Amino acid sequence: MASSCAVQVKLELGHRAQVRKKPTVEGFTHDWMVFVRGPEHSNIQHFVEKVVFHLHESFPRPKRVCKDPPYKVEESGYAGFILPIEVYFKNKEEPRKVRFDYDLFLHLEGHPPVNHLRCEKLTFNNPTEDFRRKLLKA
Amino acid sequence: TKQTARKS
Repeated sequence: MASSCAVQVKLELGHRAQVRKKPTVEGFTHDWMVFVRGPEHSNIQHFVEKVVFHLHESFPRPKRVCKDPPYKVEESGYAGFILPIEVYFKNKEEPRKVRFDYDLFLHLEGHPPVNHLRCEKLTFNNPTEDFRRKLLKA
Repeated sequence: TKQTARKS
C-alpha cells in the first residue's frame, strides 16, 4: 500500500443532575441524565452501533443499552458513582468498541444543578473502506 | 464544589 489514512471523530459525553425538592419514597434525592452524543448534533449513528451505559450495581438492570440516538439514560438516585460507558462501532475489524469511565457526580442541596460536558476525540488509523465511509458520513 | 456522597 502506498497510501494510509487516519480518520478523526469527536464525541461528547456529559450529564445533568438536579436535586429534587422532595425525595421519592425510596430516598432518591436527585434526578439525573447522562448521554453520549456528537457535536453540532452530528449524526454519529453512521458509525455507532450502540452505546452501553454500565450503571452502579445498586441499580436494577444496571446494563443500559441504547441502540439508537439519543444515547442517554435518565434516572433518579441518591449518590454519585463511576459510570463505564462502552461505545460500540459499526466495524467488524478492531477496534470493536471504546470505553470511557464517566464520573457521574451529584451536587448538594441549595447549590446549582450539575451540568457537565466532556469532549473526547477518537482516531482510527487505517480503517477498512467500509468502516471508513461510515466514519466520514458523520 | 461540594458534591454528594458516592455509592462506595
